[PDB]
Amino acid sequence: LEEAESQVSQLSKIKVSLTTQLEDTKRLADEEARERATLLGKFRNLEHD
Amino acid sequence: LEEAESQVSQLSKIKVSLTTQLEDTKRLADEEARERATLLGKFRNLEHD
Repeated sequence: LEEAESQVSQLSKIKVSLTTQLEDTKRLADEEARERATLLGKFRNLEHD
Repeated sequence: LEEAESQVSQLSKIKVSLTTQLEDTKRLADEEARERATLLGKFRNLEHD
């Protein structure tokens, strides 16, 4: 029971460390998806005229 | 200890889940950024003529 909570107490950082690391890369993918619509939007008209 | 062996398996499948997810979304973050450079590539190409 002591070795289990010592297995918990180091894992408890790992859960917190990854849920921040995910959203940092996720907001990178979120802002980039907000970017590529405008730039390709600036492409599809500019190839036309 | 029954709380432990329930929970020490519970978050353990969360980690082996999310260590794949940090591989996938970052690979998108390796992709959609370098696709943006190519879309920036033809755009700065198509201004030149």
